[PDB]
Formats: sequence, structure tokens, C-alpha cells
Amino acid sequence: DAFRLIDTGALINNLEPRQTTSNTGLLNKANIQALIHGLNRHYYSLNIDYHKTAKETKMLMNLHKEQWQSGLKMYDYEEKEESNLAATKSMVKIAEQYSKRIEEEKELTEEELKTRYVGRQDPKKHLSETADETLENNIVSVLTAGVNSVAIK
Amino acid sequence: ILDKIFYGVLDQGNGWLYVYETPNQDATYDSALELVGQLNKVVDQLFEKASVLY
Amino acid sequence: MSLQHEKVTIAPLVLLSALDHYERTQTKENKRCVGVILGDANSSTIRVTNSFALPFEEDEKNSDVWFLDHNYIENMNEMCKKINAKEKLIGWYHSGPKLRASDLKINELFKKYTQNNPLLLIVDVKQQGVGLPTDAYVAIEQVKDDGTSTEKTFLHLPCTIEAEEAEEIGVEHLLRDVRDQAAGGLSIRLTNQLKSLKGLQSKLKDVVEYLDKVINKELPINHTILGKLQDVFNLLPNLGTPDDDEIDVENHDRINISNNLQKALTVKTNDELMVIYISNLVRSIIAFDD
Amino acid sequence: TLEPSTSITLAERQQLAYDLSISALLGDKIYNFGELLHHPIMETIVNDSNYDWLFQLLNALTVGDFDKFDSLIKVQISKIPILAQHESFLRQKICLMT
Repeated sequence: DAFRLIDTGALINNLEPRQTTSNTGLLNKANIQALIHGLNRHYYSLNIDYHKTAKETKMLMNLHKEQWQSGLKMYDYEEKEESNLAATKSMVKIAEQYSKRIEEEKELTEEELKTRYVGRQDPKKHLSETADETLENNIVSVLTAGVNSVAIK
Repeated sequence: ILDKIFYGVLDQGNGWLYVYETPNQDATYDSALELVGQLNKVVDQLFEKASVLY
Repeated sequence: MSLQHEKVTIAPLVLLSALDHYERTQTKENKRCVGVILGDANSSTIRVTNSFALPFEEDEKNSDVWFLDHNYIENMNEMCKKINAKEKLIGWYHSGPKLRASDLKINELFKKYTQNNPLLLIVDVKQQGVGLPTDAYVAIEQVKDDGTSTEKTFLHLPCTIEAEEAEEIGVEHLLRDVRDQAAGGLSIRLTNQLKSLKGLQSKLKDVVEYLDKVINKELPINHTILGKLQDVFNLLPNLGTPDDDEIDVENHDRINISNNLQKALTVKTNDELMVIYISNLVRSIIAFDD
Repeated sequence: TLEPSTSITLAERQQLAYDLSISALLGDKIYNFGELLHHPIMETIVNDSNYDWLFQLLNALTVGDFDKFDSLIKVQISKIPILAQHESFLRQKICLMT
């Protein structure tokens, strides 16, 4: 954050609205009571923006010379079998959680039902999330192996 | 063999003994029979909620 | 002296700095910029913390003629020593498009200040290529099997980038982009896949036409270049072997999980299918009273 | 690393070239036969009679021709007792190169 003093004699002359003229009126704050007193009432704050050219944007955005060639970098298959095993096991347990939730939860007042029959801590949402996550990873793993076998030899 | 202390097979038409210690089991396939099992139970629970529709 | 330059990590600060100094001397039309490189050494990774420009006028009649101020160098170094006292001379950056053989004589000059082997960090200010705008080299002495004596020559060093914790978050503050080389979501790795494959296809094309230039156009023969290609042929994968059959078997396993998970999400969505339809029935009652 | 202002004479060099050919033929982990013949010391010295047969034993290994090898060996092993006490290395070398 940036600050610049407004003089004490300047506050007596009540020139503070002069410093907020022709601005968007957006200013910054930091914690209350002692921090904020000094902030607005003894110095003046203006926001900070960040300046760059298109030459510098390219310099930052670049990475390794094998970072645009990292999709051929398959992983060890011991690790990928770890991934296959963990996902299937865990989803059995959240499925069990999902069975209990839909036994009841059919009286009135949704929030009540969701509190009673675990519907909060939503297993319905959790189960779908895990399945999608592992599902996207495995389409590319299959795609990686099918490329590297046929392309190199 | 029945005890499965080496769980091989005895070939009596040649009098040779083959000992197998190989795994015939995989973790993924076992967990998968449970996970599918869970879904069948759930689909029944769904079916009841949909009776209102019919 | 020694070779300890196996890795060169380069702070992003230094790259940005290099372009700024290049423009504020306004060296164009094949003019160069040289500044000192400050940072750590005696570590296998060479850490590029900081740079500073040195006044350096480079001739246009020749490449063998240059002005460089030796007295300037010590002054810059003692000041920066006051800031942080882990910074010493580790080399000098050249900002040309590519490599010269008149940089060899300059390299020897900076060998005086160093207690390491000078790093020539060609910081490209043309941002060529989608990969790094840095190649690194260090001047080393060799003899070679041709009959060549006491050569001085530059051996490429693989280039990498590291950043400090404070440094890295500054980048994140500045930028918000999502990066065409990123390996993120499904669509993004799909693009990385085809991009990575075509990346290899380009480099291999160069070697093929480089080999022709040796044997019809009389470019030099070198055993470092031939030896690397040998390694490729020797460790090349093979299919139809019992390795290939296990791949396919590993491949069904991955296709198996996908098929299970495809079915799993049909259950969840079909649950939503019902529940929209129950809500409709309730809202019909509401609409009739309304 | 040989110096340009000579201190190793041409006479010294010829015996050195001979000593290297002997080392390659009777060794067991030397397969750089052609490098010698591509190096100036031997490019220029192929034209002396005691420097024909010697290199011909090196070339016999390089192309792996057993017909040329067996014949030159007959003559030179009688001439040279170094080829003779290290015969077993010499016989092994052409098969390994092959």
C-alpha cells in the first residue's frame, strides 16, 4: 500500500477534499481504530496498479524448454496404479454414506431434513466430484500411452 | 493344494508337479465389485422417490 | 578452475532486469549489452540472484574491438555487498541474439574477478522461441581427439528457472493468465499433448537436415553430436515384446476404471432428473392457488 | 596436445606410431582402429614398407575379414615375438569386434 502525507496545516485549511477530486472514489483500508485513524485523517492513500509491456509478459509466461514438451513425459505405472486403486476404494465409503442420506429426508422443511439425515456435509456432491476428477485423469493417461508406443517405434 | 499351502496343480497324465505362487487377484477388480454393488442398492432407493411421478 | 555449473537456476527478476537495461542504453542494430551477474557459487546449482549493467561499447567495424570499464566493476560490487553479502561475481550476461567467438576473450577477462568458472548467460532480448529465452554456457578448456590442442570453447548448460517464495508470488500478483503450455484441465492437457508431440517433430527435422550438411556441405564432424544419437537408437523402445503385451493389459485396467466411473455419474444425474420433476408437481399446486 | 615448435622429432614419432599399432592389435579393449588411421601421424606415414603390414593387421580387424587376418598373422607372428606371447589376445580380438 502507498501513502503520502497531508500536512497538519493542510488539515486546518481543510484541503482534504481537494486531494480526492477527479478520482473513482475507491480507496483502501487496513485494520480498524488505530490503523484507520492514521490512514484517512493524517495521510492520503491511492491504489496501486501494475505496468508491463508485451515483451515482459512473454518473459514471465515462458517456462522450461521441456514444459511445452511435458505431455510426452509419462509417469511410472506404479504411481498410476496407486491412483486407480485409491479412487475406487474411497468411493465405496462415500457411497455407503450416500445410502443413509436418502433413506429418510422426505418430510417437510428441507434444511431440517438436511441437518437430520446427513445432507449437510453433502456426500452426493462429494461422490460426483471424486468420480469426475479421476475420470479426466485417466482419459489422458490412456492417450499418452497410445501415443508413445506407436510414435516412437 | 486344497489347504493352499502352495496351491499348485498336479498333472497326473505326466506325473509332473507345477507349483503356482502367482497372484490371480487384483485390488481394483475386487473393490469394483463392491462399488457397483453400492449403486444397485442406491438405484432401488431412487426408484421409490420416483413413484410419486408415476 | 572447476565445473560446478551442472544446473543454473535463474531468478525471473534478472530476465526482466536485462530487458530494462538493454533499452535504457538503447543498444539496437546489433549493439550489445553486458552487465555483471551477482549471486552464489560453489553449489552445483548456480543461483542467479541479481544483475547490474556495466558500461560497455561494442564496435561495428569488428567484433574484436570493444570498450569495457574495469574500474567500474569493483564499485558496483562493493555497494551491492552492503545490501547483501552473499553476492559475488559469477559471470556476465551477453544480450546478443546468439553466441559469438569474441565472447571467449571477454570470458577470460572476467575470470580474473571470479573464484568460479565464468558463466556466460546469453539473455535473449528478442524473446525467440516458445521455450526459454535463455541458453547458458561456460568457457572450459579441452583437448580433443581430432588433433586439436588446448581449445577454449563453450559447452551448453541446461537452463532452468527457480524463484524465491517472495519472488514467485510477485509474478502471480502481476499476472493472471492461464498459459498455453499449462497442464490443467482436460481441454488444457489435450492441447499440451498435441503441442508436445509437434515440439519433438520440429527438433528431429533439424537433425536430419543437419546430417546432410556434414556430408555434402562440410560442416564439422564432432563425436559429442554423433554419440548422443547413438544413445537414442540403443535405448529405443520395442513393441511386440512381452513389455508391449503388459502395456495393453495395463491399458485395459485404466479403460476399466473409466468405464466404472462413467456409470457412477449416470446414477447421480438421474437422481437430479427425478427431483426436477417432483419439484414441478409441487409448483403446479402453487400455481393453481396463485 | 603436440607443440607447434617441434621438440618431438619425426624419428621419435615413427616409433611411437609403431608402438600404438602394437598396443591396439594385442590389447583387449581397443576398438578405435580407424581413429589412428585418421590421425595425421599415420595419414602421412603409410608409405614406408615397415608401415604397410602393421596397419594391414589393424584394418583386418576393422572390416572383420578372417581371410586377410589369418594370412598376415602367419608371416608376422614368426617375425615378432610380441605378437607370439600375446597370441591369444590377438586371436580373440577379431571375433569380439565382429
